[PDB]
Amino acid sequence: ASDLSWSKQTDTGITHFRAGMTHEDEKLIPTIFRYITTWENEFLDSQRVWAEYATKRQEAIQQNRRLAFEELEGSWDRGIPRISTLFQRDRHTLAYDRGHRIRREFKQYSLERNSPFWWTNSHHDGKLWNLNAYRTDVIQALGGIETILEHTLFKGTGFNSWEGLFWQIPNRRFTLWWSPTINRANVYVGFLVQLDLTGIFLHGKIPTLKISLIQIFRAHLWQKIHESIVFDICQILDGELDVLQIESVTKETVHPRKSYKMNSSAADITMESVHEWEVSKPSLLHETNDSFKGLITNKMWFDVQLRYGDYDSHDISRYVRAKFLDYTTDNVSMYPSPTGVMIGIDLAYNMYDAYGNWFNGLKPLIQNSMRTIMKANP
Amino acid sequence: VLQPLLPRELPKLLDALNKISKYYPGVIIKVEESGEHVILGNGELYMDCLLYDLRASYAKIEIKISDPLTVFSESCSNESFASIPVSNISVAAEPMDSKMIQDLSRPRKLSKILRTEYGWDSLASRNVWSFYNLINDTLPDEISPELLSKYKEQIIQGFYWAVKEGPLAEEPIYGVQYKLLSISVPSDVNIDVMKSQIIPLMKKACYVGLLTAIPILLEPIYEVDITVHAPLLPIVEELMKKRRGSRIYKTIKVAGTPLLEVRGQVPVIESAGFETDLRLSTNGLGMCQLYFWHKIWRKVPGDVLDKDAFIPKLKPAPINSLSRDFVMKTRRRKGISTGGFMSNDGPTLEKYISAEL
Amino acid sequence: SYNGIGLKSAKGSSTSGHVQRSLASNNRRRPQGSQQQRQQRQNAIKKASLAVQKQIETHMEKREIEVQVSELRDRLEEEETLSEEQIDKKCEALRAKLTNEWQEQQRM
Amino acid sequence: FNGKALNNAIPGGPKFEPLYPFNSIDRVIFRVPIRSEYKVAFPHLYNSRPRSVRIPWYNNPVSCIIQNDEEYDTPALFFDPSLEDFAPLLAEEEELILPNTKDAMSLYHSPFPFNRTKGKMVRAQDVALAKKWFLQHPDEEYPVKVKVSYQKLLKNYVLNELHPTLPTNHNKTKLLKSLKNTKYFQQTTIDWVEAGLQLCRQGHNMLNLLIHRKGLTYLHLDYNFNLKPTKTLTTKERKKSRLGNSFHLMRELLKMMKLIVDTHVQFRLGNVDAFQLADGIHYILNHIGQLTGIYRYKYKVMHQIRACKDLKHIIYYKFNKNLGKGPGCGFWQPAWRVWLNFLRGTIPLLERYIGNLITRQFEGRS
Amino acid sequence: KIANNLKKSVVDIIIKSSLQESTFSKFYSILSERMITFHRSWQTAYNETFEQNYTQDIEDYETDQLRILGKFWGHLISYEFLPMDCLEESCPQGRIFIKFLFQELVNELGLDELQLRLNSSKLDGMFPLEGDAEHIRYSINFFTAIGLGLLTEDMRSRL
RNA sequence: UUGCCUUUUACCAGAACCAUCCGGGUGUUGUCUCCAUAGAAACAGGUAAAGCUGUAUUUUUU
RNA sequence: UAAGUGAUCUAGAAAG
Ligand SMILES: O=P(O)(O)O[C@H]1[C@H](OP(=O)(O)O)[C@@H](OP(=O)(O)O)[C@H](OP(=O)(O)O)[C@@H](OP(=O)(O)O)[C@H]1OP(=O)(O)O
Ligand SMILES: [Mg+2]
Repeated sequence: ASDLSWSKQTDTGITHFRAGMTHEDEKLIPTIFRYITTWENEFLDSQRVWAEYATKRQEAIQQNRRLAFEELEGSWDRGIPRISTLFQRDRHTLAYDRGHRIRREFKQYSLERNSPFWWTNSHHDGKLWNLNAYRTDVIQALGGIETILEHTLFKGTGFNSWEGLFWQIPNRRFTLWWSPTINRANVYVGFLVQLDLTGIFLHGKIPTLKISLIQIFRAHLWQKIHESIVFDICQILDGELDVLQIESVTKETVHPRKSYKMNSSAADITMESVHEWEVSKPSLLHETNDSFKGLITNKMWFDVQLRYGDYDSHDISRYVRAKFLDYTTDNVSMYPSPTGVMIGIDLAYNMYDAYGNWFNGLKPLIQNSMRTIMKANP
Repeated sequence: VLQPLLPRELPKLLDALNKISKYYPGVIIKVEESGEHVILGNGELYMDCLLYDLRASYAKIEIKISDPLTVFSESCSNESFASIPVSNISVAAEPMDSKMIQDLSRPRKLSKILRTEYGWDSLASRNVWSFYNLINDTLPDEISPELLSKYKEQIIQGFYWAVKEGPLAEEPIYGVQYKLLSISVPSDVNIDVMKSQIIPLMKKACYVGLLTAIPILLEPIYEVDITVHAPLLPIVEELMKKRRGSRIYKTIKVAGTPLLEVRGQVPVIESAGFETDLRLSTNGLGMCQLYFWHKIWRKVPGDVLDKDAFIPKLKPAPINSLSRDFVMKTRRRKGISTGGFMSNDGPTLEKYISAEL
Repeated sequence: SYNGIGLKSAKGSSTSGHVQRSLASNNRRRPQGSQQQRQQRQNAIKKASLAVQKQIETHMEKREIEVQVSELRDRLEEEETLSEEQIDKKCEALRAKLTNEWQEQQRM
Repeated sequence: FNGKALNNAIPGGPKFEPLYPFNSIDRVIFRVPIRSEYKVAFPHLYNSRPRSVRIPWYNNPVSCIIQNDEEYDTPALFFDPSLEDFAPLLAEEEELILPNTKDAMSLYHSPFPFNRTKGKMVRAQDVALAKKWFLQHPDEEYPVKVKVSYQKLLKNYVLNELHPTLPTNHNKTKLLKSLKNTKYFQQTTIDWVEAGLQLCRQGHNMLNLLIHRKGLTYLHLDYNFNLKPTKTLTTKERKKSRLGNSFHLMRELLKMMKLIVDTHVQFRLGNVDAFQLADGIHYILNHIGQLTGIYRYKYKVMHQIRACKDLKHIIYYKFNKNLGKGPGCGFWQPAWRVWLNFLRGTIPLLERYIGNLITRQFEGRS
Repeated sequence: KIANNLKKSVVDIIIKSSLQESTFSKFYSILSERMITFHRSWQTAYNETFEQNYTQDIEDYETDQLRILGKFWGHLISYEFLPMDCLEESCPQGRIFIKFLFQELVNELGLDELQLRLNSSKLDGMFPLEGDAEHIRYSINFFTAIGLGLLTEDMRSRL
């Protein structure tokens, strides 16, 4: 964008560059123009390669041989027409297609879908461009395949690898794929609402996305998942009842709301002990050095806390910690003990984590449990 | 240079201009040959005020305006080597003495004595003068024997025309002497038809002299006054460096306050938005001023009469290319040059003596 | 817009309308100084390269004589020569002596 | 204004939509590269073809030497010059300077707020603690976004300055005054929190009354003014229940109010510390968009939201110079001012809108 | 804002990118010009890159890539380097690169003009005048491969 | 008049017109409140305190 | 006599 008032009079050297198609977090998307051989180059090049071809044809004549494409390789993709046009599957048919350019031009006047590439024909001239380069370069430039999928709901599917992927309905798929990016935590004005029966906080309505997610969690699926996990935990506790000195593993029956209610939380499992337990200070699962203070508990509680992350809220540990010492230290939905345990599952990323107090020799069981459930909960 | 945006509203502007002239005494308002009117402001702010008054309250018309040009003035560096006459008059020229320039910018015997006081000049040259604006010396050999040299009043007026519209680009002449050397008056002629010849012929002669005198173009220079806080002193210097031809002469420290009321000199061309720029750079601690009462003209660097001369169309032209650019551009402005490509040069025979032989 | 060079305004454009100065501008700012050797070479390649003079000489000569005349005038008008005869006589003398000397010059 | 009128935006300040839709290169001599800064300085001269252009000021050089501390009357920053029984006036006044005059001089040089030692009150609202930051120049090397914010703020300011909205004087019967005149209102001294809570209760009752009146009892108002349907809606029912941009806007304003009042309640109910309250309020004001879909219904509120964002950007980076990053800044004043002015703007609009609405509820539609 | 350390590396990268393409682009040439113009350091970098190319990297390339490189260098040579040219023995692909370069130069400047330009310069490896016993034969021979004059003249001079 | 768009609301941001609204100023009346609550003092002076003037040898008066 | 200061639009709801 040079000086508009001067530029009208004379050509300027370009002085000032305006920002064209900009973006926040500007990853330098390569253009297309760099990956197309500019015409002058193409034409000088053409002259060269055709000259070469001519020379080799003479050589062939002198030698009395068929000038095969084994010898002309390299120049195969160059020149105008493309050298490839010499050895395609039917030149001796296309020899009699004179007046081809004109016919292509006048398709304009005789058809609805007038072709965008009227100006050439691939049979006559071959591929005058090749944009696989553009594809490859672009993927390399958006942090690679590796990094694009952090935007997507690839982590939600839970494949072994993305490399093992290969072998208003169609755009729904597209929307669902970029669920995390599109339904993003950091956002301008978007008002928060949650979809029905779920913890899928949409930051401003999107219709297609909403449709997708709702179909995803049809049949109260979120609630079912929540309850399922709770059941599993209960089962585990029952199994390892005598190992950790537990008097009773009772399920505190909450409303169906609890599963997906986020402002509050009643405890899912309540844990009546045999003896006083001396639980550690609150900590994460993988935080190994659990500090055993003199405080004791006659009763713990286990809560699940399902969540559906975004490309911005995709750490769970922090979230679960927040949840734990939010609902404890909040005068709505009190747990029987302020000392307890809280699990949370990022359903969008399969990122389990849990925070809270720890009975001695319990942590390993919980870690293993979570590992198992994540590997295969129904 | 004003032009009304619509030629339909031209008379109004003329009327408006008249009003402006009446109201703003320090405005030479030359109506240039094209129709494009010239307005000579004292400086920037004054000029702006004038324009505001014109454009708002007298004209009430939209007005095309040239970027601020400066009234240049043609002159010489050395005495004219040749003395080529004029016909269907050979006027030599030379640079007036620098003391005498100043003396001029503010009874024959008495004047002669004065001249000898100024520059110790000869009594012959002292007697024969008739200056204006610079000096018209009637100093051939035959002129004292002759009374064809008499009735030089018409001749002097022709000389006045020369002074008004110089050879280079209708730019007024400054700081130049004019030694006459011959006149081509035949025996039988009417004073009307002879005088009439001599008037434009006088101009031609003057121009010729200038050409042969190694003509140089003179731009003016604003005397500068910049009060600034001492801490922002080198900034000013830097700015001056950024400007062209700008000199800084004494940084007199104004007692009892941080102001270093520094005098300077910016060439009137280079000066434009100087006050504003200074203010910006100085964070509004540099209430600067420009003015022109000394009449301290000076040579634009670089030499007139060059073919290639310069590089840029957009960018500011180099130091040594400058004068030529100013001349050609001003000729274009004044409509003297033919199209884009042209040249200021001598209109005389003998192939210019084969270009100085 | 900024210095005759920004976008008219960011509405429309469908972009930031952010306006960098290029840094090839420094190249376009000083290409004559950078490629001075291009013209320098060229210049070097072509770097080697009477009547009026006569007229000037004549003027100087006659002028000199006229200076003599002036001097005579000075001497007369200042120091005891109120009459016109003195002036005219002086002039005559100048002519005779001057043009004598200059005749000598001519001869040489 | 000049910058506006010529599209010659001074880069530190605002840039507007353009006011509108010989001189050849051969002729002129580009010696001075003629800058935009000049094009507004001497607008009639450097900028040819000006239209609707003001004339700016032009000025004298200021040498107001300020003192640091612990002294008086001293040349510091500058250099010095080269070279019948009666006492003078005000005798027996030995001390030249009083203990306050060191400060009085400073006060004297100050600008309009402190300049003077008497004034009329203004509404907290009417004081602009934030205007003076962005009107004066941005300090030093803030992130691009903050610079943008500054520019945005200036753009607003200039617009406000430019379209003077002269208040009409004949209508000197205010709303409250009018209400005061009648019998059906009484007046009491109530705690602001009480007023808030009572107004949430009142507002809730109002909106529920309206909704039920309409007939659509299946739209359950939550006490947090977050409306949602109870049952799955029959198409007819759904059609009926699309409440318009009046009712929803009312709800949103109450939501806004319900938030800040609730925060105050929390503060005062012993939950949170006053700093926490201040931060809370600030958060609410800067995230009205994110806390209540006001924009949904009346999208021009984006301006207000944008303004708030700008303020936050400005405030924080004057609030976090040496201080690091984090959420703990309060200072809710200028944003609060913004919201007040938005309410001022809308009070007419909602009087009309909801007026018509309830009229329709009562009288049939025309 | 790249420091003086990697400028050379940057230039190398640019060159490699150029090579990757099908043909020589005006684009890269213009970029090279701009950078060169900018700061003396970048001029140095470009030079040293050139040295690296004809020294060691040159012989690794294929005739297409190599040709492109030659073209690029020729374009640069025509303006923003001095024709300093560290150049019998080494004729694997380097000599053909040189051929390409010369071709580019001739196409750009012109034959007689080119000769004049080189005449002004030293040109030790390209145009030796001191015979060195049937060694000018080599250079002369190589330049006869392309349309060049004055080789004959040189041989006449040398006998 | 532009922009997003394309169907309208809702909008983008400029213009010209206009209105609404949040407020403001005074001035006059009246009310409400809290404090109040005297129908006569000078002159002759004195006492004490407040406002101006005062402390001949050529044109004012020695 | 040989570099790099700076200009950074949007932004979501209804009904179709
Ligand atoms: O610029 P915005 O989109 O309005 O977002 C801002 C911004 O965050 P980003 O820079 O990540 O966008 C601020 O970060 P800084 O620029 O100040 O580093 C941050 O302010 P704090 O750093 O003071 O937290 C603030 O967050 P918050 O609202 O918690 O103050 C946050 O606003 P959002 O949280 O609404 O995005
Ligand atoms: Mg319709």
